[PDB]
Amino acid sequence: MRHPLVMGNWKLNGSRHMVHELVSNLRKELAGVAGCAVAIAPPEMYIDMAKREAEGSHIMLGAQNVDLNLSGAFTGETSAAMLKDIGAQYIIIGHSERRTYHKESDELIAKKFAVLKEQGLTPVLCIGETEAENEAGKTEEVCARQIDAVLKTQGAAAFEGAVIAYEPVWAIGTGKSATPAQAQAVHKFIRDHIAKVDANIAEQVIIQYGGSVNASNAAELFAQPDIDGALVGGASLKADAFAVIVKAAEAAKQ
Amino acid sequence: MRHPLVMGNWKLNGSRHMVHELVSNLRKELAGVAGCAVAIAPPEMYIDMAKREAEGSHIMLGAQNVDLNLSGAFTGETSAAMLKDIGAQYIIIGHSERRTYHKESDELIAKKFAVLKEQGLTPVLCIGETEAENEAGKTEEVCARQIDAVLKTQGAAAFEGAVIAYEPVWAIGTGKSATPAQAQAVHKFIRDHIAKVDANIAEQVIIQYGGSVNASNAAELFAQPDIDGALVGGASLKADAFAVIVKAAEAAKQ
Repeated sequence: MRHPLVMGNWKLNGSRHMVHELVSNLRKELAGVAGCAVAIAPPEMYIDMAKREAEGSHIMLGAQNVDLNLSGAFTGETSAAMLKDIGAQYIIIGHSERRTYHKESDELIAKKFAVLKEQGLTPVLCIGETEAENEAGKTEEVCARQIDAVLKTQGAAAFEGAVIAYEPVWAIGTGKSATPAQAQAVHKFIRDHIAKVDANIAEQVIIQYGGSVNASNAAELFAQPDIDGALVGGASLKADAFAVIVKAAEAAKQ
Repeated sequence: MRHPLVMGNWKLNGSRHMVHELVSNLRKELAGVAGCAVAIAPPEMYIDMAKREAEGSHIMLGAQNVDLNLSGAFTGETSAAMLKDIGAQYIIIGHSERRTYHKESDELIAKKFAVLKEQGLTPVLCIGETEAENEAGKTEEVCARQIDAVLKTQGAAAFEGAVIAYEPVWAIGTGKSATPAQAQAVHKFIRDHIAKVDANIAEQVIIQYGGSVNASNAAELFAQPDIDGALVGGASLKADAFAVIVKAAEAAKQ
């Protein structure tokens, strides 16, 4: 029932030249793709440009973060109202890089979620456990805590039209691997957790895998019933590699 | 000897419609200005649009913040390389709103200053004391410390072509305001502080007043010898008001 979504998180990579080349190449590589939705999140200053270059394609826009205010005396902040105005749809919040580097709390990320829903934007809520948490067997505990920050304060209806990306931080560039079976176990837990509150809402949430995915990984991952796509890091900077993942998602969901 | 600079810090205010209207109005209101440089800092997502709207005018672009990395796996950050690529020149760092709301340290801001210099961008270094600091008589100690973060790590040569903006934070929302005499005493102190290290650099640094500046009070402030312009808040959102401030600077320094 769930239409897959593959989203490219460019992280801190981009330039006028790069945006033109990558978006152009993405359109070409994604020709004929109909069975998987596609979004990209360039650095904020390139969203407008990327949106322009994406005309004629099915590539949707997004962003890498948002702050809490819509307007006012908040020098250097990002407004959900302005993201909407410039045409970004899918807004990444709570990425592990921000939770760690910028000490973003569960409570803060939940507030970001609320402002996005209020504006009618799509949160891509990133959740996931550390090396120590995984080793301690606290995967489920951590994921539930990070989800509950929204679910307990905003209700199950907050997740209508929302996306969750599970990041196995313990497995990302660490020497440790996470299997499709292991990913499916977590995705299943996440959906079940929401279902305890509202089964209908749980059934429609898009749960993306945010761990390492490549051409060797994609088909086995996307065959899993509770994995609805992928939030892609480094591979999103190469049109061919990114399109391989998109096409694998399309093929797996048939 | 110093050519004034009036810069508009739009803060968290903007939309595509607003950018078009405001920049168009700015172009018209400022078309006959010769004796004052002008920069604007829209929200990050609108820099590209504003730069394109300003083409043909003397309105220079800027931004409200920058982070430390040029590229890499830093979701949601702002790159100095990208700010340059998109056409921003004048980069506000250490604004009181960011020192307070986002806990940015003196040391972090000095690091931002260094990254900007390496990219050939112009830092607009914001400094200023709080209500508690001002009441404790620590105006000079605080300004000196905030400047010293750069001065004692990068030398006076770092301030070549750079801009300082003094914000009396104690005057924000307190129902209080600095007189031109008070503002001038602080600007004179800042310049003398740099002159202790390099007198020639001190004489060429643009020191902007960053407290409340409007069409009404601009003339009296710009009559002061060590006030080289203004970092303007709310009045930067209305072209007519902003133009009065620019012209007052031109007239005062003519």
